[PDB]
Amino acid sequence: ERVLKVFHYFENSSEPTTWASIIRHGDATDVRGIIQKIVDCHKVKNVACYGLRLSHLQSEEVHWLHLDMGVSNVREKFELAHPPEEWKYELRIRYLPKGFLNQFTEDKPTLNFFYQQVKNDYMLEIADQVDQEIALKLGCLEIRRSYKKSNYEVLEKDVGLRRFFPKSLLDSVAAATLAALIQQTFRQFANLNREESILKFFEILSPVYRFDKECFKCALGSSWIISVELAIGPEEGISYLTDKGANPTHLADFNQVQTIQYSNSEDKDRKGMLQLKIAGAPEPLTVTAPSLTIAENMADLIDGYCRLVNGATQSFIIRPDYAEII
Repeated sequence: ERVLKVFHYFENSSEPTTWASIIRHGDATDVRGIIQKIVDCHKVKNVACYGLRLSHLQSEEVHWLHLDMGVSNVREKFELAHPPEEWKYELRIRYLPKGFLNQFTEDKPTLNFFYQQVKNDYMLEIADQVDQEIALKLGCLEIRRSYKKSNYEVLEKDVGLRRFFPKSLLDSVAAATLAALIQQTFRQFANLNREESILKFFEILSPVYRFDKECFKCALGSSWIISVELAIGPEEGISYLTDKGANPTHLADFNQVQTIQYSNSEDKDRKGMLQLKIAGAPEPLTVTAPSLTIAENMADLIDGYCRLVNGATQSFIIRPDYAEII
């Protein structure tokens, strides 16, 4: 047999970075299998929001693995390129329900998985470059949820304030001001249960960090190709941004998607074509991605919402078994 290490975001009260699961598969087991086996352990309801992303520790390229793919195969293919240690597999939420948050409230593990997941990308992307008042509050919402000076001393010596706050904040604020700041911030969130916390966490982040969509610089049209930035998400579905400051312009709700079809661009250039039949409209929507990988990642993303919006486990892509947890 063969084994696979999968990182995820289910809180197992250890070090945040090292939450993973180790699961055995076979020549037959697919991606849908692996994912499910994991989400079942944690009694997840919103099963269809999870996807499996393969990131290369050495570079930026990410490959989102489609559900009906063989683990042995996909695993094999990428090992011809690079050795097993250089790759990393992570379970993530990628396909958000129309009213996701409100919906996650009824599925705790997924609420928390999403909380941990986002918070992580936050500490990794915008924490250091956003308003102090925003950093504070967020940081404090973690401590609050996760849990006099006789308590603050333990935070810096024994716990480490770096876990909750960006070092851009920590070196720009004196220790006493922060102790004072916390108490007063932590004050107004002082009667919010873990749930109201988490929500409040997002309430505060969303107007500054966009985590309810994914954007893709790519081009539209078939005969006259125009460069844009697609915006796939649950509110807008499929849209293009004029200014990042202006709201996205709509193109299609996922329920209109009839088929998703992808190839390379017919020439030496390895740009990626992605063509979608959309109900009611005559001419298909033709996306040209910088590369086939970027195309795969969009097709995946789009397909995911269709499987979600409609209740179907089967895929919209036109295309030319035992998992054990240990």
